[PDB]
Amino acid sequence: GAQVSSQKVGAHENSSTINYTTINYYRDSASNAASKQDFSQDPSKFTEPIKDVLIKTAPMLN
Amino acid sequence: GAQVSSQKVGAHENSSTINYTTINYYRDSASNAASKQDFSQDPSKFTEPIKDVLIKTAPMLN
Amino acid sequence: AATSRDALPNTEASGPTHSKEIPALTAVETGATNPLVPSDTVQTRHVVQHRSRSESSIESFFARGACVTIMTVDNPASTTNKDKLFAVWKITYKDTVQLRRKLEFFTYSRFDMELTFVVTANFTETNNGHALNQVYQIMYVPPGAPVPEKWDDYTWQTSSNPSIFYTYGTAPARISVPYVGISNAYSHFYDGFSKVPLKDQSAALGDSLYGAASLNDFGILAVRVVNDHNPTKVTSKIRVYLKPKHIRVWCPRPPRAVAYYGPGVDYKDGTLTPLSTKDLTTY
Amino acid sequence: TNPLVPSDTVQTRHVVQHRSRSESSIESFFARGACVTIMTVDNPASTTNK
Amino acid sequence: EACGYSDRVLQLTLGNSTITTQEAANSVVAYGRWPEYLRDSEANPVDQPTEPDVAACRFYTLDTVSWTKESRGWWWKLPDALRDMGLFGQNMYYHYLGRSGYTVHVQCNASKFHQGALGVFAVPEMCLAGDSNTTTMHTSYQNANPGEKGGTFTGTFTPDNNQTSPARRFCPVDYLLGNGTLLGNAFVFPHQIINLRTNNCATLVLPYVNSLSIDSMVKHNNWGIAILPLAPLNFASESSPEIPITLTIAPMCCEFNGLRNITLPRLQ
Amino acid sequence: EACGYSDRVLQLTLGNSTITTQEAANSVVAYGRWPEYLRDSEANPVDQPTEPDVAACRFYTLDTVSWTKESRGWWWKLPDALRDMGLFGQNMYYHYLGRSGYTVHVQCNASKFHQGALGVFAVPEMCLAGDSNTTTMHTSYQNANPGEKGGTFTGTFTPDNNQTSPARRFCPVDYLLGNGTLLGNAFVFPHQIINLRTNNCATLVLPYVNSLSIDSMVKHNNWGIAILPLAPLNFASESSPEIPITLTIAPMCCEFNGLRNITLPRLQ
Amino acid sequence: EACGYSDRVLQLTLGNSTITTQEAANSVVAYGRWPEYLRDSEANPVDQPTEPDVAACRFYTLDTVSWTKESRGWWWKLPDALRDMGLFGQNMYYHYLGRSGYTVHVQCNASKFHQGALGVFAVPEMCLAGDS
Amino acid sequence: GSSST
Amino acid sequence: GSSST
Amino acid sequence: IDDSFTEGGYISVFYQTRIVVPLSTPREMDILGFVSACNDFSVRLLRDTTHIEQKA
Ligand SMILES: CCOC(=O)c1ccc(OCCC2CCN(c3ccc(C)nn3)CC2)cc1
Ligand SMILES: *C(=O)CCCCCCCCCCCCC
Ligand SMILES: *C(=O)CCCCCCCCCCCCC
Repeated sequence: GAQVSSQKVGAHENSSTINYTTINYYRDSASNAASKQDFSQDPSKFTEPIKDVLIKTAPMLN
Repeated sequence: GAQVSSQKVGAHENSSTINYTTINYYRDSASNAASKQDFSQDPSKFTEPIKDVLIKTAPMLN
Repeated sequence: AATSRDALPNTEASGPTHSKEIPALTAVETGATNPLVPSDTVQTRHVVQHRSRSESSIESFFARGACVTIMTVDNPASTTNKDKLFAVWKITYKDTVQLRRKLEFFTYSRFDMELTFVVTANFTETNNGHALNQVYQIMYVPPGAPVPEKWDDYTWQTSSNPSIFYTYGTAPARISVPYVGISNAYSHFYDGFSKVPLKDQSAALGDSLYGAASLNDFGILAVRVVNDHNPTKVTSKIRVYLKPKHIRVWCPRPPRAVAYYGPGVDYKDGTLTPLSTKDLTTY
Repeated sequence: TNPLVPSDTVQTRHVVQHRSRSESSIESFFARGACVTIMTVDNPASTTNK
Repeated sequence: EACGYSDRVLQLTLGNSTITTQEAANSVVAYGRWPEYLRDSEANPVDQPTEPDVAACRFYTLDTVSWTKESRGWWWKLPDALRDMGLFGQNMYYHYLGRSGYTVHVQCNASKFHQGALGVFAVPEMCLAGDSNTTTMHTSYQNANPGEKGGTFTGTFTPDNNQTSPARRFCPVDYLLGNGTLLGNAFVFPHQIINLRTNNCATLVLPYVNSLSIDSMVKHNNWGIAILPLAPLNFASESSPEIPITLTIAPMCCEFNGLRNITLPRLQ
Repeated sequence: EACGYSDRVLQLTLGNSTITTQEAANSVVAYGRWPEYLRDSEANPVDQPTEPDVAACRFYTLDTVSWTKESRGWWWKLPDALRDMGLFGQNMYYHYLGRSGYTVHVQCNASKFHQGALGVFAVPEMCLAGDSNTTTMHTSYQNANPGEKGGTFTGTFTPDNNQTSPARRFCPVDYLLGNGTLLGNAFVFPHQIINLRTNNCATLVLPYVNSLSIDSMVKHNNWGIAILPLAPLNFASESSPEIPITLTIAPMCCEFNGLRNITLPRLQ
Repeated sequence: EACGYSDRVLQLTLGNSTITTQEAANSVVAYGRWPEYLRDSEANPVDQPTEPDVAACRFYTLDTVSWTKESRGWWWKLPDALRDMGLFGQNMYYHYLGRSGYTVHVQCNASKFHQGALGVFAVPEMCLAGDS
Repeated sequence: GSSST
Repeated sequence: GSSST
Repeated sequence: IDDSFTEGGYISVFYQTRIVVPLSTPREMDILGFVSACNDFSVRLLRDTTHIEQKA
């Protein structure tokens, strides 16, 4: 059941992906560490909540 | 995800490559130990920084 | 493809010479070092070389935890008129001389950093009371964050700052830090200023220190004893060890030959004569 | 909010971006143990009146 | 070459300027890196750069200094020595950011009966030591940046005792390379030697070196040129000889970012 | 366009400068020619040109003038009006030769209750008439070249009578376009009209025009900008109204030849 | 649109009520989510819901307030502002539970010679501070 | 066994 | 699984 | 934080021409300003804020 994932390697040694391994020891999900494998979304629902889609090169009001 | 690498064996027992195993436990590369699997380079940029490549048997100045 | 632990080149057998090839004669004015091996100037036998440069690799040269500072904290009686001492340290490799000299063989560097903390405590007075086991808080305060003014003020809450809670007597504390610079590499030397003196502006406003870039480069470590005031006073010291791991270095420099005088390249009068007397024709 | 980038209002060069928003993710922003309370307890002499 | 070409005879051309030399000792390219413009993969300011090409990347000749038996050494900082040089200087002062490489050509000729050897060193980040024993890191911007005029090395550390009105200047002792390290090891820096029996000049091609892709040229010097007499000047039997040293420098592949109004520095 | 685009609403971007206009009357490209760099087939100086691109080819805003009921008209000469403008001016004065095109954007807004119409004319070789009736062709370089400040038209020819110390300046009578020809025909020159009920601005794109591929920018102006009130300013019932006119000009495709030391002109 | 349609001119119709506007600045849909009925996968009370449709989902006009130079601002809470509005209010008070979305149309006209700008904010859970 | 990613 | 070297 | 080594520069606003009104119109008016980040904007090294605190 070992989970193997990639590290985003910043400072490299004068020394090819580097991985790390994870095993969950407990039955309850709450006990698990944070994966940090998170997703990003586009800000539109906050930045552009208007009904008619805006074209940035066109006049906002027409 | 286990990494297996060779040891350079110096003093041998009265006892074939010997290996060692490594597993990274953490998501951040910074947390990782030093591999010590390092590369060497040739000293030329410091020892011979001249524009015209030198031939050691020829006169340095011609 | 040449590994650091690879063996160095074999000596090749070389015989007598009567030739127009002149390896021994050169001209150092060019800026180059003459690439000679013994078989260029003397007759040599064949040697199968086994030696390696493994231990002089940049990692190997720096792969050791070096002491960069000693922080003092205490936990006094409630009744004393002096405040309980918590420690504030501006983080740097320049407060001690040994690792500083090794890093200063190079102009620039990138590395991840391992910090290890050794904590020791002792009694101060010929008193006979006791202290129960102390827990220590080591909080990193990055530039901008509220610096503590009292051992017990709100800042020690650390909702966002990284803190280590160390228990006395357990194995020494240890953390790793990524490459945190706002540059592509750490500058060991900065031939410049952080401000431009402008004609139009007053002298005082345009002034800054030579060689100093960001006034608060990396923040501070704040350390305290979390335990409440005890009738018997205990003083404790935190020794910080720094190890540069996963290191890369650029542009070599001559080593510091005279004693260090402050954070910059300055030298003090009286410390400038390092070399001993030895006569030109004396072995 | 007007979705403008610098190339809309000034002449720009080509930059290959490397920066990431990894540390401002909701997990990352909260992934730290914060002090929420300090509880006091004791263990007195048997003889005390409290 | 068989039909006459030689390592001693060079011609360099940049913009409308040409240098000839009949007595060179090859050329050095620092750290094996030729100057280059900033690549998109290493770029950082997003605005379109200013690249002056032939108007800035040409040979500027600085004021000629004089070598004598009393001469302890001379130093310059780049870009500072070129700050008032034509359109390179204008472009430097109109922009917040700038980067540049350089071809440095040091000139010193004498005669087959003179002797002497000059060490010509190019030091990345050449931080020098100040004149004080009571305060540190305190050399004023004005004293730290001499422009074309350069500065000199001294054979003796002599501390500024005026505590009420401090001189705030460097005190670069020559055998310590003005920075606390021994001169004999300065050869790990890119260099050439003008040994008067062998060559009339030194030529060093310098890349942009920094911990950043581009920086404030006004706040920060990237390279220092240090010229020291490794072997003192000598001629026939004259107790007081003199020969000139002329320094000529050309910017290479220089680009600038962050255009606004001109910087007018307090240089006095 | 169906999703809102219009001839009245323009955005212009050059270098780090952007102009927006919500009340334009299209744009004029003089003689149908967009500015271009000098072609090899029409080239003449053989040396590598200096081309400053974003550092010089950007929008420079000159001093704002004021339109009133007394205003007879204003004039400027190019490149002269831009001679002290940033790196365009530096590049101009460091080289013997230079050529440039321009985007001229004249700005004048008022309100739906004002009236007035400005004729904005771009004249190739705009030679103006001097103030003398005893001597001809005698306007001094200083008076002929006002820089950014510009000059003005007069409604009356008033001859310089001081024969011993002549004023040596122009006397540009407005209905004669300051040159002996009637203003009503000035419309054969590239132009736009800022009629206050219709538009807040005029925009003219000017090619390099000359009888030569490249010339001395210091000795010779290629274009003259003439702004005259075709219909006088009027507002509500105010006997003395005023509205500003701001002139913004950008060099385009400018290249320079013959680099040497900077020209320091006698401008006073 | 080519044959006249515009972002400034809107017509909204709900039930027996219609709103026209000739000077709008588009419309906002909060968090990009249009109102919807409760899905079976997110449902919780098991009893058959009451859904009043056109009798409650129509435009109610509240008392007109007045803007002056002394005006510091105004606030309302939903569903509270609509509690006495026709059959929406009756349905609200006869049931223990209820959920609703809203179309809010704030109206303020003046003339080409007036000035002023009103910030119209919709705050989820707008808890306000008390006087003590 | 090993779930890779 | 095992990444060998 | 305010630091000369990483200083960002200067924003300023000016009148290019002037505000022009007719008669019966207010001669003074307000402008409002807004700031936001572009899609190439990022932040790093999480820390505690000085904009909230708890004395006692
Ligand atoms: C310019 C001279 O100094 C340096 O270049 C130099 C000096 C110190 C260096 O360390 C980087 C700064 C910090 C980074 C973060 N840090 C931390 C972080 C978290 C904790 C709990 N404790 N310490 C401790 C050190 C790295 C480089
Ligand atoms: C999937 O996990 C199969 C491989 C397991 C390898 C051994 C894991 C290490 C020991 C974990 C023991 C169980 C912890 C509750
Ligand atoms: C690759 O790693 C697959 C095999 C893993 C074997 C078990 C590793 C030992 C337990 C590590 C647990 C995870 C540590 C965070």
